[PDB]
Amino acid sequence: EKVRDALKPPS
Amino acid sequence: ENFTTNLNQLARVGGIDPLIGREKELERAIQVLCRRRKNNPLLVGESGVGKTAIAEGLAWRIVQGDVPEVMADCTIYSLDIGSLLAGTKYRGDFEKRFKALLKQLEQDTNSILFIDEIHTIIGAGAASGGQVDAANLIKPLLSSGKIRVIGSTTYQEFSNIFEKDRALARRFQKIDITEPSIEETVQIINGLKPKYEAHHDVRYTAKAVRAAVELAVKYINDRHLPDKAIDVIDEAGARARLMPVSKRKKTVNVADIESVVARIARIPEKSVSQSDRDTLKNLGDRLKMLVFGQDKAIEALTEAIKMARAGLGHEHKPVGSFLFAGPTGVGKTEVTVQLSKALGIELLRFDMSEYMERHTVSRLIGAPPGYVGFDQGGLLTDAVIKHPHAVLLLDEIEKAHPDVFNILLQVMDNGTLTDNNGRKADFRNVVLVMTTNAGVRETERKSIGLIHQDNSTDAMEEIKKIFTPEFRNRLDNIIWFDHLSTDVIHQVVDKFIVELQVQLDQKGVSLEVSQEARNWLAEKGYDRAMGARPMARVIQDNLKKPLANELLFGSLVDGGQVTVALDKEKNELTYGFQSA
Ligand SMILES: Nc1ncnc2c1ncn2[C@@H]1O[C@H](COP(=O)(O)OP(=O)(O)OP(O)(O)=S)[C@@H](O)[C@H]1O
Ligand SMILES: Nc1ncnc2c1ncn2[C@@H]1O[C@H](COP(=O)(O)OP(=O)(O)OP(O)(O)=S)[C@@H](O)[C@H]1O
Ligand SMILES: [Mg+2]
Ligand SMILES: [Mg+2]
Repeated sequence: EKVRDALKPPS
Repeated sequence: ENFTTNLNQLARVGGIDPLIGREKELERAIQVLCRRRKNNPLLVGESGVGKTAIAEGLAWRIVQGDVPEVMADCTIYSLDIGSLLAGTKYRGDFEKRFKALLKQLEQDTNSILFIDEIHTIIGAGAASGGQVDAANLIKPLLSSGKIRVIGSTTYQEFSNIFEKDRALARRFQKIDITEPSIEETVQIINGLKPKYEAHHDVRYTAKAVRAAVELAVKYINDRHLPDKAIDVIDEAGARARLMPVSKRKKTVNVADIESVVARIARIPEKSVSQSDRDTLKNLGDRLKMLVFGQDKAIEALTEAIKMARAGLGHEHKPVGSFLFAGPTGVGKTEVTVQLSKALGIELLRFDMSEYMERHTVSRLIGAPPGYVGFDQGGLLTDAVIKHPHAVLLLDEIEKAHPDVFNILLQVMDNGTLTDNNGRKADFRNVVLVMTTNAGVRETERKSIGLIHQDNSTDAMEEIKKIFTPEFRNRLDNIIWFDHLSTDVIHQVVDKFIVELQVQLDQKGVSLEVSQEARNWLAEKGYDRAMGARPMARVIQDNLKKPLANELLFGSLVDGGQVTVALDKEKNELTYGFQSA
């Protein structure tokens, strides 16, 4: 259930 | 770009080892490269077979020119997936990098993309928002067929990840790659040999390569033949290279490779040393000074061990499988325990009274059904894997559920017990001893008559009732243990007294027992039906009990020099204590 998340900035 | 890697350029400078054989595999890939539909080939096989080498080997053949004229000029690129994701911090960076690469390939129409572990791209670039997977970007071009790619996957994969998305699987053409034969492997090693010889500055003998392939497949069962043999060859050169002199051995010969396989497989090496040769020679007398009587059991145990080390042994069965039955108080267990000590190997014990239920037996091979925890290992398999050379004692085997026998049946006949995780345990070097008390009641039973009959045969019938014919057929010997004789008991008394002396030595106490007193203990404590266990009780009441009082409060608190003697008139011992 616990999953890591990778984000990305717009620019 | 930096992400892509031109395999052809790498081969031109010797960065790819040459390919040997697998011509049919290359032909199947090349035939698939030129087919109008399902142009993409997929190399599927077990780990360490050569699937990755074939893709790189193809580029090696192309530069050499020993390929079809159609493929005379076909550049093969290798994708570094890690580099693709290195700087994909900002949105659209992954798409720009991946789309820029695909556009480059379609323009040429000769360039082909080799992507190892093709299953990995099924989830790349799934950070957030657009969630444009790498497979999604490549799928349009692959459907049209403008771009050709080459994949590699294991049998574990291609079923849980790649086959989930039928879009990719339909385009790719599966190719089954299987480990080569033993004869083929020798050809491969000979071809790769000059590169390994130069790195280690040694010359491998022709016989050595045959031994490496034959020995490794025989004993190293956790890996496949191509890499497994090469590992032995690579390590063999390094061993000679690290000798104290610059180069003690400039070439590798037979019986040298055996040493490498022994370390990798943790099996006793051949060419037994004087240290272990004398140990095996004296292993019949060293045990006879600790276990008295039951000489037939010691010889059966030591002969099976001597046979295995000598080289005459069962191909797939263990060194020996024995069933030790008989009355209580006899050295059925003790002889097994002392055997491991004499040999200097780990003793694996398993009280089978704790494996009466069916679920308990499963623990040996694997964890309970759908166990949430990660510790899904087996108790028997792990111990054997941790100690392939050991004495696998299973005391009170009769108590254990019948299912345990079904496990031992495949062990005694095949020597390998695969676990739930697929790991194969090797029992070829583990002595398998099982002690049973079945029929013990008959041994102590007294007949209704003037003469007490033997009753040993009756006990054997009970043993046959529990142990089916199949199990008894796979047992090297079913050693019955004879009752302890009076002469033996006198020897046993010395053993217990010696143990007492060791306990006393830790307290600075020295004990001397007259021979007359020893016979008194033997006569009082000798029970044929109950064996040697009563003797220990006799020593407790007569020797340990008075000493204990003196040790706690008396002359033996910090002293010693105890002297025991029996007066014939009262047939009672006489304990003499010296304060010292
Ligand atoms: N001519 C050859 N024929 C067969 N195997 C070879 C040959 N040359 C090298 N190899 C072996 O093949 C290895 C290359 O990896 P592969 O055996 O293709 O497995 P792999 O691609 O690493 O497997 P995964 O990780 O399960 S996809 C080399 O390091 C050798 O062990
Ligand atoms: N032949 C022997 N020589 C010396 N001590 C012995 C001998 N046989 C048994 N003993 C001693 O007797 C005790 C128990 O011996 P074990 O071999 O462990 O008994 P066992 O065969 O497991 O008994 P059961 O009743 O059959 S389960 C220990 O103190 C042993 O050292
Ligand atoms: Mg590989
Ligand atoms: Mg026992």
